[PDB]
Parts: sequence; C-alpha cells; structure tokens
Amino acid sequence: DSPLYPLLSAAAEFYKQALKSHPARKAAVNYLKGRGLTGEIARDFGLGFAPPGWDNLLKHLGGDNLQLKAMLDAGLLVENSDTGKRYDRFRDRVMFPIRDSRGRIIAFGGRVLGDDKPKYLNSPETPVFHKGQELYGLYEARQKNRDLDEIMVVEGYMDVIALAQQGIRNAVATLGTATSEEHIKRLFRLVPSILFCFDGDQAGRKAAWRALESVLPNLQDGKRVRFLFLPEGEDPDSLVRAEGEDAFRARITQQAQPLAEYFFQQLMLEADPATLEGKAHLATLAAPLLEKIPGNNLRLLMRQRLSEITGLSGENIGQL
Repeated sequence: DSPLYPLLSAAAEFYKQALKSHPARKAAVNYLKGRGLTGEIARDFGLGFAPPGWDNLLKHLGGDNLQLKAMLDAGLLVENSDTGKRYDRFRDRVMFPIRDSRGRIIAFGGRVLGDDKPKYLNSPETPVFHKGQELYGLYEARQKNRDLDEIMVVEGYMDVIALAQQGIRNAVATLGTATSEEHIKRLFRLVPSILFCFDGDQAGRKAAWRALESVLPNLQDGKRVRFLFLPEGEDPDSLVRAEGEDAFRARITQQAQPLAEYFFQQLMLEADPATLEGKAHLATLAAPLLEKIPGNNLRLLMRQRLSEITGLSGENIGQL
C-alpha cells in the first residue's frame, strides 16, 4: 500500500470519465463502437480516453512537487531529465489500465487516436509495475472464470480485448516483453495448460523461442504447452475479428503445435541429424535445454526422443 496506487486509480477514473463526457470523445468512442467494445467489454477492462494535449492529467491532478514526483514515478508523467520540463505520458489515446492480482491499477497502455507515434505506448517500469511479472488481462480472466483450465498468451492489448469481444475470455498479453520465467510460474499456478499465440512476423517467431526457454525450467510433469503461429501479417486482433470465435477456435485445434514438436522441429532445422556430425550437433544443442526440465517424466520423454533421433545414449549425450 504505497502512494502510487491512489494516483493511478485517480488517473484511471479521469481517463474513463473523459471517455464518457469529454469534448474530444468523438474519435475515441468511434473506435470502441467501431469494434463492438461498448458497454460490457469497456466496463470489464476499464477503458478510458486521454484527451489531446500535454497537461490534461497534470492540470487535473496537480499537487505539490512530492505529488508530482509520485505521478512521475507511477509513470503518469514524462520528465526531461535535463530541463525538468514535464508533461502527460499519455496524450490523445485510448487508455488500457493494467491491474494486478488484487484489482489495483498499476499501469497503463495507450493506443494513439492521431498520427503521433508510437501507436501503442506502455508504461515504464515503476515500483508497482514490473513488465516481467505482470500480464495484461490476467485479472480480468480470473474474474470471468475462477476454475480456468487454460490460459492463452498473446502479444498486445487489443489481441486480449478483441478475443474477449469474440467470446475468448482467457487471453492475457505480455507487454512488449519476452515471456519471462516469472510469467510462466504465475500462469502454471493457475492452469495446467498454456497456449502461446504468436503474430505472423519475425518478432513473433523470435518471441516463441524465448517463451520456450522461459517454459523449460518450470515445466513439471502434467503440464501442457502449445504454440499457435498465425499466418503472415496477422495477429489475434485482426484475425479473430475477421473469422470470428468459432473459426479461431477451430484454427487453434487444427494448428496449435505441441511444445515438444516445436522444440525438435526448430533444432533439427539448425542441426540436421541425417549425418553423424548432425546427430552430434543436434544432441549438443538439445541436451542443455532438456536438462533444465524439472518434470521427471517429461525430461525422460524428451531425452528418449533425442536418443531415437540421434542414436546417442545418455552416456553419449552427457559426454557430448
């Protein structure tokens, strides 16, 4: 219970109250209406509106220099570290408040309603917001279902919101970060099954391997992890609005790839085990990764597949 929480909470109350009754609301409300995000979904995710300009939240919250430092530390202001000039971090944007386990607003995402870049702006790291520990939408998914079987991990705010609007309400998002081991530990405390969904771009494919590396040291027996790769140029946002819930669920069932198949596929592309050298190279890449799996059956199962492909024993694999 620190002083950043009330400021963040007041900021959120400001941003959604402007979404309702602010002069510039037209562009914002049209985005939400233009995506079916009105009413139900907007309330579930506390959507708001940051009006255009430099100091709307500043001139609305104010405070002495100690309050101002707390707004900066909460990520609500940007300060020029040379001149001290300060202004709202989030300007002319649709606002996505981020909540922790207890429902407390800890940070914000914002989508631009103009031409200024970046289209999506995250909060910086703050004492109440750590990007490697938090997942956007985790609070909202736990509210919708207390006994979740599976969590879907996606890359962006609108992926979570678009999916929720289509009836897929167990999606959470990393916040422009690689999935961390701490992310995996929190997900596995809630569900035995994680479905990763990656955009059709090179950053999506790189993020899948980093996600697999975060998963391995936390992969106990009886857990289930899969990777769904979307067609080039797509993300869950665009895709699910295009083809709808039923088709996206069919796509998952059809095309989600098991972790173990993704693991051996990618490594066999790096080290082709047709030859004696490729077999040794493949075992040299795989073994240190497999050694980290804590689940004893799964570690044995992956070692066994590696042995079948490479013809190398454990003594061979160890000595290599």
